[PDB]
Amino acid sequence: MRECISIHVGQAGVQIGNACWELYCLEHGIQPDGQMPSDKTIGGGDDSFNTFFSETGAGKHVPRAVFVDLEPTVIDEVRTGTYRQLFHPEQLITGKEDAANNYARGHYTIGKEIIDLVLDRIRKLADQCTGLQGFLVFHSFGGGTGSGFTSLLMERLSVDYGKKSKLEFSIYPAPQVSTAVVEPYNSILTTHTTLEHSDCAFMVDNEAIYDICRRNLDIERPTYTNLNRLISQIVSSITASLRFDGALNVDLTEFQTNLVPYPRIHFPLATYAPVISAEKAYHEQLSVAEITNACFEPANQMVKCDPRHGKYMACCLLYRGDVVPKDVNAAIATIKTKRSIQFVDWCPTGFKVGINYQPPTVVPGGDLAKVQRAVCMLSNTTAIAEAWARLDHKFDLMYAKRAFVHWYVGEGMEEGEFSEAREDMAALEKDYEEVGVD
Amino acid sequence: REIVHIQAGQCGNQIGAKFWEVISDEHGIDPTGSYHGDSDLQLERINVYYNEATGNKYVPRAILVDLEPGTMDSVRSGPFGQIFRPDNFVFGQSGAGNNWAKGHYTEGAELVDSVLDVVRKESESCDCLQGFQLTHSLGGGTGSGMGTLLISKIREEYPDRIMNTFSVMPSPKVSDTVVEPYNATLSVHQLVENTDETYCIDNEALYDICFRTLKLTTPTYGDLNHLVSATMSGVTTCLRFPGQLNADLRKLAVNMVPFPRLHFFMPGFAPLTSRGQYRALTVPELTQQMFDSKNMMAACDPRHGRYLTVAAIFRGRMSMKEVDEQMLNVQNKNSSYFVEWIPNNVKTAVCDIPPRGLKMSATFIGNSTAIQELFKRISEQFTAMFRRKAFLHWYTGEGMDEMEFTEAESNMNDLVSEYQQYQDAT
Amino acid sequence: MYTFVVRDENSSVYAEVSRLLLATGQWKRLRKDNPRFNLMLGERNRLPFGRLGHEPGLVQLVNYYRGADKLCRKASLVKLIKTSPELSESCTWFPESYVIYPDEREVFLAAYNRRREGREGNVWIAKSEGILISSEASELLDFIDVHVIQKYLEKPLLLEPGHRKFDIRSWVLVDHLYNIYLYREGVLRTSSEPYNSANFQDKTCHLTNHCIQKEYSKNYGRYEEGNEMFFEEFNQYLMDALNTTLENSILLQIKHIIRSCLMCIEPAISTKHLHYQSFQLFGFDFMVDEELKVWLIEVNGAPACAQKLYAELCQGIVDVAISSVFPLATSIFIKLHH
Amino acid sequence: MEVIELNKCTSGQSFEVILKPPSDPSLEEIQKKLEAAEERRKYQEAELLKHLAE
Ligand SMILES: Nc1nc2c(ncn2[C@@H]2O[C@H](COP(=O)(O)OP(=O)(O)OP(=O)(O)O)[C@@H](O)[C@H]2O)c(=O)[nH]1
Ligand SMILES: Nc1ncnc2c1ncn2[C@@H]1O[C@H](COP(=O)(O)OP(=O)(O)CP(=O)(O)O)[C@@H](O)[C@H]1O
Ligand SMILES: Nc1nc2c(ncn2[C@@H]2O[C@H](COP(=O)(O)OP(=O)(O)O)[C@@H](O)[C@H]2O)c(=O)[nH]1
Ligand SMILES: CCCCc1ccc2[nH]c(NC(=O)OC)nc2c1
Ligand SMILES: [Ca+2]
Ligand SMILES: [Mg+2]
Ligand SMILES: [Mg+2]
Ligand SMILES: [Mg+2]
Repeated sequence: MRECISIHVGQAGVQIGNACWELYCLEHGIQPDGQMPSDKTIGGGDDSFNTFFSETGAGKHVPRAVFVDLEPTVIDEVRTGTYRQLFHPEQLITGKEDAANNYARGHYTIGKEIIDLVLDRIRKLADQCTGLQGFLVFHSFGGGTGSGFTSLLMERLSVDYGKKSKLEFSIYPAPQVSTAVVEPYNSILTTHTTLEHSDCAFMVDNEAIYDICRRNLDIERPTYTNLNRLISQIVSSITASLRFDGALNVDLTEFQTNLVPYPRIHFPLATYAPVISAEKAYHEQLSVAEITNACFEPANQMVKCDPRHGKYMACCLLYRGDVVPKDVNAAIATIKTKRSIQFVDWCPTGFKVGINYQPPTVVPGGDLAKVQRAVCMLSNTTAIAEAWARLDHKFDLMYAKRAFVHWYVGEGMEEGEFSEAREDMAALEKDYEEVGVD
Repeated sequence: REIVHIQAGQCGNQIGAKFWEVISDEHGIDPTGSYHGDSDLQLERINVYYNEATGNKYVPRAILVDLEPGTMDSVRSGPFGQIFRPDNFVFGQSGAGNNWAKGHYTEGAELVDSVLDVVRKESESCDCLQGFQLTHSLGGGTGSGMGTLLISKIREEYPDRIMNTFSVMPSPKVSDTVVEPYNATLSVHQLVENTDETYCIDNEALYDICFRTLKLTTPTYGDLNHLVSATMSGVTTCLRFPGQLNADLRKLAVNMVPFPRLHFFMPGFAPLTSRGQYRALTVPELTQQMFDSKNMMAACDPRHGRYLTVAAIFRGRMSMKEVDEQMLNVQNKNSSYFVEWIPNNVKTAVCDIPPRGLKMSATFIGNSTAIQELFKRISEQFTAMFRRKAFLHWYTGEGMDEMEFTEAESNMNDLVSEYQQYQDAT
Repeated sequence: MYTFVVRDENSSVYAEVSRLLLATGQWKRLRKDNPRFNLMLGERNRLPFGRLGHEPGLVQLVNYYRGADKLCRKASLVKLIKTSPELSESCTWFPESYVIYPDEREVFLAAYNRRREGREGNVWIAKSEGILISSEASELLDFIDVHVIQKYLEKPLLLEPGHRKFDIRSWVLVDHLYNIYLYREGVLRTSSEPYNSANFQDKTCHLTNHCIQKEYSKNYGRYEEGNEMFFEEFNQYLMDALNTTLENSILLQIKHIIRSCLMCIEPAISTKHLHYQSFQLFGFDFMVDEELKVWLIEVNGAPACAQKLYAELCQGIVDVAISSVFPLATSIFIKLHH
Repeated sequence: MEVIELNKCTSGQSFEVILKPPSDPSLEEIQKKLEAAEERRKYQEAELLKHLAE
């Protein structure tokens, strides 16, 4: 067994962090106080859930998690919420005054004064690890902390833990649920400086989650709570292989070898089905073929884009619930006949499948109905580059006028980092285009 | 968390007083300083503007400055006059005579250190000071000349804190003396340099609104200040109540100010109400009115420029889905007056608690290049006198030189060219 | 009031569509790069499909189907036909064609000689204005040094008087619901020079492009204005001369071809459940042989209309493709059903 | 369509299905740049403070 440390950064990272750890507890039978009656190996364990929880001699199961925000409001709701007891006070790190949606403030000015403290609270968790795999890093692109401090943290983790894997869950900015305007700046800056430090990154566009919430959950105006409970369902289906018995995606290194052959192109698309409203009075349960087919509908992706006009480098199906291999293969066969699934020439056309018999756990009183079977598809398709094209274009429009640049220069960034970051993204967009179009 | 408020001069103290009345009623604080409200949402951000004091009363983080005692004795006598910390009343005796030079260089300099001692005492009790707000006029002597001297000294002592002003702009329709364009032009350069946000409250627009629209035949300063206190309440709703965003002054400035000198905002309010109606506005009505020129407190035509950024804050119980559609309706309907190179530059927030006496309201904050019309107007009035050196002796008598006027006029015209550069851009 | 953008200034068709939209008083035109549009009439090359459908509160429509170029460029059309089971390698209405780079070159020459030792005609054309026909394989393989080589149709239907060759251009609008609409008025692009089976490198007799005929051919405008015969005259000719109609002898085949080409790529390009929506106007080019059999030549993705029909067709693009999506305050199309 | 590497346990199974075969900076460099930005920030503030001194 090998342990995994989860790092939640900024408002978005912290609140998604809370949604997941809540879900993790409900899935593993861990109560809000940290007790797990089913764990008969008290005070320790080699088990699969122990990759995410430590055990105290008092039988308390404690997330391998650190929360960091440059401002206290959001982490203070961790400190006082249903899961107060779960967390060691030393795992919740807050500053005084936030990064004001300013990457430079998060990376240079405010980040420099708190990086060593964070690395020290991370090192205290790493020291309780017999064999640490690495890190799962949750954060927004658009926030000043989520972007600025995260990239600084990622740089230092690469020097301090050189051979460990680092995975990201990254919230990509959507105007519908954001009051900022400089988020294109922060996203490009944090992507450029984090790229070579991240082995695998799952992007979630708030636009896609918002619309899934509206269309499939009949929520008229989704809140962050709606968004995050849905997000944490996806994250949980992605990490379940790290926390349960099985043979697929069993360590962090496997995510990269299974999903990222070319290391710069390390942004797999997530697609999730089915999302069903808990207030739907009568629901006809969906079959294996219907939910697997739904993995190829753009309306169910974490990033709205069109995979028919790209090429696949890898594809993984993660089913939870009543599913057997024969029904998966029967669904796949009918789907290749009717869908445009084109792999790159240097990769086999095929699917790595993992099945967990336990159906999705849902948060009591959430918006998601229970379902007998669900699937999360992870596909590394070049079509996700559409999201880089959108963001870069927004960056180009503002930067051509140097709109808002003075805010970054005034925190110690040089103008030339903007264009160095933007040109890295231009390299990235062309890498995708080489790999994926003829 | 904490904002420190400063009010300078007659105008600064009269609107400042009404601002504290209005928001003290919104947070349930009475003239005693006693919280006597019903919802704990009134208290959750009470510390932004109030200190908790002896007896668990709430005391405004407010400093009251004048060069003459008149208006401040009438504040202490006013409705909420006892709510203020008596130590925070800082006044001279000799007045400023509507003379920027007296406020900035002679009489005001005598008094300014005294004011900074009070500012320091209020900041040191601040867990994490966000910044400062100043109420003042630009047309007189104290609020204009000493106000901007204060702002310079505050920037020297706290160069990493936000400075925002609510700045009343002079107009011949509401005019105390002929030298207002002189005082305003000298002040506008101070503001260009040392302010993060300036709300340009034009006494022309306030007058026109009271007259043309509230059908007030002869508006008083009280008519005008009712609009100002209602707008200041709306502009600060963000910071005083728990809502969707958690944005401090810096974050608000970050998303409104693309260029450091272009930080002069046109405020607006809907529905427009006189001191003494029962039909609530529909969300389409709130939205249309807040973008209507006649609801703008800076007498500029928004169709004569382009919006760099817009913020809007809706107050009351309402459908944010309907807000979303109406906000997106008025943009996608008129995208010709928003710059195309700042994507998604119109931002909206809702707060459930409405102001006193309305079930629905909307505050508009526009960063439009049309604000150049205000500065051109002041500049034309400035040069009409300055090309004859008229009334200059009042200033040279306090040590100023004509050259300082030549520089101020020329800085003002530069500011105007800057706005015109972006009104034609892409 | 709806908004639109115009990113292809040189399109005859949508130039007229833009002017019709404004005249309704309910459409306003924005500048090229304003992203708050309802409708985009986009560039022909590198159109940014990835940026569409991400503006909150705006339904967005574009006049191009992403992916439809596979139908509309010579080499990809052949690859699409031979490799798609819906249009088999055994496809009765496409000329035997070959993709040769400066690959199937060795595959092709096996076809040459079984016909050459089989006592059959062996005239071929090479395509990609740089277009050459001959019965020498050496000829064009020499000249190619991507291109396409396909059998020249050595017995075309020839109109009289004139003994002249022709091709048929059909205009097809596919709306956002993937309804396939064939415009009732086609056009027949004729040669004014008579046809001759020996002098292949007298190509003004063998290639019926409107450009060649106007100033590279001797007798242009002789028989009909424009070298353009519309459907009513062509129909009367087939009645008077061949004792049949345009509908029975040719249009049935044309409709079958259009529907089968478009139904084939539908899963690849449909926008049914996408966050933005497409329509597109295609120009289909047919050759008719002397047995009244129709052959598809090539599909044009950005076609120009014939001058008499602009008004009626562009008004039908607004009605069926644009106001179907953005409503305002008998049809000229045949709906091909699937 | 061949089913490969099937592994079963009591919580679930995994396998692959194939349809077709194929055709860093140092600690010192980081702290250098974090301190370069801080002196750019201390220089710009000294410029303001001198400007305020004139
Ligand atoms: N999905 C989701 N997105 C969020 C959440 N909170 C904030 N965001 C998004 O993240 C972006 C804003 O960044 P934040 O995470 O709030 O900022 P931060 O990391 O705290 O950095 P600063 O507050 O600037 O110091 C916007 O696009 C928000 O819409 C959340 O709880 N869930
Ligand atoms: N296989 C074939 N057999 C006989 N004639 C052919 C032929 N292929 C092409 N032609 C003739 O060649 C002409 C031009 O062919 P092609 O379709 O390649 O040109 P083009 O792309 O310019 C037409 P468009 O303007 O509609 O795109 C046709 O009008 C037809 O007369
Ligand atoms: N809106 C408004 N304007 C005022 C008020 N009092 C004065 N003014 C304007 O302020 C300018 C005179 O400044 P004033 O505050 O009286 O001078 P000071 O006390 O020396 O700062 C003129 O433009 C007046 O019209 C007021 O209560 N409300
Ligand atoms: C999402 C909508 C944002 C609304 C908004 C935007 C900018 C602001 N700046 C100030 N400043 C202030 O109140 O000074 C005392 N308030 C603001 C409110
Ligand atoms: Ca155990
Ligand atoms: Mg934050
Ligand atoms: Mg006065
Ligand atoms: Mg062509």
